[PDB]
Amino acid sequence: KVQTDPPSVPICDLYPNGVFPKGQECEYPPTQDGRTAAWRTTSEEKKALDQASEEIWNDFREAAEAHRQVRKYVMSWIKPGMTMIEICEKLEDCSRKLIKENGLNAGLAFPTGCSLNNCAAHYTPNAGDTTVLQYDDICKIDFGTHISGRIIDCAFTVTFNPKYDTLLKAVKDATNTGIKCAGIDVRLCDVGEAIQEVMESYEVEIDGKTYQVKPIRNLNGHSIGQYRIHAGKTVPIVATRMEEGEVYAIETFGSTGKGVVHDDMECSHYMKNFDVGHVPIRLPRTKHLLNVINENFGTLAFCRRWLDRLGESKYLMALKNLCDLGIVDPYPPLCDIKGSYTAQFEHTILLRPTCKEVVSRGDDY
Ligand SMILES: CC(C)Oc1cc(N2CCNCC2)ccc1-c1c(C(N)=O)[nH]c2cc(F)c(Cl)cc12
Ligand SMILES: [Mn+2]
Ligand SMILES: [Mn+2]
Repeated sequence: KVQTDPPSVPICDLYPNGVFPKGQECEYPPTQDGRTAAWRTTSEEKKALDQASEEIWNDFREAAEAHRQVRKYVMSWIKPGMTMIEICEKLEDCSRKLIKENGLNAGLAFPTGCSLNNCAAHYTPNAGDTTVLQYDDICKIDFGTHISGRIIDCAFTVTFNPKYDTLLKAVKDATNTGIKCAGIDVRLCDVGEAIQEVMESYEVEIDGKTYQVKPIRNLNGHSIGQYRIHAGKTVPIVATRMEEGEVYAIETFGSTGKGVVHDDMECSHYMKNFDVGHVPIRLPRTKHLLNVINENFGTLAFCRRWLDRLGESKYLMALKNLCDLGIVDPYPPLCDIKGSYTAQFEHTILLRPTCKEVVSRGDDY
């Protein structure tokens, strides 16, 4: 079976034997005295440990292949004039089809981020949002797919005006640097230090004004767990080590502002607190909403549009109650200072026993 234009054929139909394309495979970086970790590629113990988890790597690969094909389609049509709603809906429709959405077993890991300009992350339009993408907008397209809770967290930046070209190059270079420096036993702060050094080596000129690119210091890479976008380990931009079999989202954000984000605009993103156990609720609308969240999202993220599409209404008080109780957490848009510009690049990497796999790498980024 071959992929259509626009893509509509599910990834598992293009690979009937259920063996999915590998991402970019890298030898681990050498240590401090220059002693390589190349031995991992040829170690018989490492190869058996790697094959024991083949089903897992395979679920990430299917999810990454859906991500590559969805984002390639998005890049062909994304244009100024389109509303943010139209963009998110058109992307998500393709995403659901290619991942072959099936409850909590296959689907969308989190809402389509499409944060604009000074806003770096966690903006997706709510119903009634009339925001239209502009020619001068710098749009961060951040969307996730998953197979059995093996999440692909991968993002890029869309622009139409070439004035942002050197800002995108800085961030792409800083993300690629973090990915190169990542490895088994590598300290998280060393990855962060390498990211910062490359990011700050760039100076950009946008509309007659110059800036030394700043990494957003409170927006960081992170470990990924099953049905858990952020598994608790962070890649900080400045003791904890990356470990074998761990999965990371290596993301960087460059800014012309303060290089610090703050909560701004109305909330659209939400996610159940991963650690919260069963909570008995009698309040009818609050009980019903939590049952909708548990059935459709579990510990995966969602947005208000995803509640609207399920036929839910008059849920705002019910959602505020879940947030007040600490069952669900709101994740509002994260914005740098007014008038600033932010860019982002992100990949998902598998720290396999034999090698580092940039599973979401494409021919695009
Ligand atoms: C930038 C911060 C605010 O992001 C997070 C922090 C936590 N924290 C849990 C509590 N402990 C601190 C970390 C958990 C998840 C995310 C997150 C990410 C991600 N980091 O890439 N992407 C997301 C997509 C979404 F739709 C939603 Cl709702 C949440 C996320
Ligand atoms: Mn992301
Ligand atoms: Mn992330």
